[PDB]
Amino acid sequence: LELQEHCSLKPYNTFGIDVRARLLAHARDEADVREALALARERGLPLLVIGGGSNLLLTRDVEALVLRMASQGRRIVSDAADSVLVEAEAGEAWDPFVQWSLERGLAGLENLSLIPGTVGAAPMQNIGAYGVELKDVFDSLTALDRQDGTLREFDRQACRFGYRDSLFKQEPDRWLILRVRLRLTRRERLHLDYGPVRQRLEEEGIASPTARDVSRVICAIRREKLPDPAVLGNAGSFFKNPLVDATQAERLRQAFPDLVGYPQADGRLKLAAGWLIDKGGWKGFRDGPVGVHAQQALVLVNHGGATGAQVRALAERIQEDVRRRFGVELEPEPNLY
Ligand SMILES: Cc1cc2nc3c(=O)[nH]c(=O)nc-3n(C[C@H](O)[C@H](O)[C@H](O)COP(=O)(O)OP(=O)(O)OC[C@H]3O[C@@H](n4cnc5c(N)ncnc54)[C@H](O)[C@@H]3O)c2cc1C
Ligand SMILES: O=C(O)c1cnn(-c2ccccc2)c1C(F)(F)F
Repeated sequence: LELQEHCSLKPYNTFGIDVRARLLAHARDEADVREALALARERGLPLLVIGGGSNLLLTRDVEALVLRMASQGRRIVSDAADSVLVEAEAGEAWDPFVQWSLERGLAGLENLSLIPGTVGAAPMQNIGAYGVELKDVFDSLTALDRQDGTLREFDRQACRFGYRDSLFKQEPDRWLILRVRLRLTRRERLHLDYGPVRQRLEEEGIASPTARDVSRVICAIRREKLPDPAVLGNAGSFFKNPLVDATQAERLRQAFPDLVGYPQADGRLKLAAGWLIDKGGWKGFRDGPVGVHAQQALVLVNHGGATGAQVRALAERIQEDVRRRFGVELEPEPNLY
């Protein structure tokens, strides 16, 4: 289990927060998972599940058994020609899993290229980028019920996916995701809305891009645009794009013509949270070891040595400021512990 007592979690979270865990364990299959659960209950410690720690804000030492999800395995479950059911263990790194699928001639994940973290965590916040969400390709997952240690299958409906949401984020600490099955395709027409990805592919002379072509562009753009936690600690975008009803939307639009929004299919307008933050004057803000990125206004950052409490406090000031200015509450994307 590679059990360690009073272990620094600093290399295990992309924010780079240095808090200690009472017990740190690395799980490399379901047996290790069941063992750690027995251990946590034996020692009367809660169990905190961690993947790549890239959606995690740790604010204090962790009096719990921290289980690092490191199980390995990727496989084609069944080939149906135009679609292919693939399966990966929870501890599989997400982006190497995307590449594994693309090397196999499968499409569906290319817009989710270069997202950090693990396969296991991906259903929890319904990972999404470039107009694609995990739920678009999701077939099923196997999860351990942490109430009674049974195994349950969740199909797409049972997962109650939502924008950066899922049953598992709503019922926290209840389900331990062990492996995830996705339906990828071959020979589908690549649907790409106007934007920088499509523009770069046109520049490369590519009017019918393969999934691999799309993935190469999106990797390049993300490596150009998004701070790397390796250099500057962060958990990606800190806030979700908030929705407003047509009432608040027309009022905010009357107060700001430059208001960057997205009209939804249900009639509401999803606001661009980075615009709220930028126009709050927050872009590039720094306060000691924490700050907001000078260009990606959604990315709160640890310049080095920050505590999670310092990050949370900065997030709270931005939230309160945006509340006080725009009448809009920014929800966080990372999970705070
Ligand atoms: C630079 C950077 C860029 C990012 N870009 C995006 C993006 O474009 N789109 C997007 O959606 N997200 C993005 N993220 C957020 C993060 O990468 C995703 O949310 C990812 O799915 C988190 O996976 P993880 O393994 O690191 O989860 P962790 O951070 O390790 O865990 C996050 C939550 O999931 C729980 N959890 C983890 N594994 C399991 C498991 N097997 N079973 C049950 N619960 C579990 C954890 O308890 C925790 O609550 C980015 C993060 C960073 C640092
Ligand atoms: O929608 C997208 O296409 C997209 C493209 N990059 N990032 C992004 C990811 C992490 C930090 C900041 C931005 C997004 C998203 F997270 F906002 F979702």
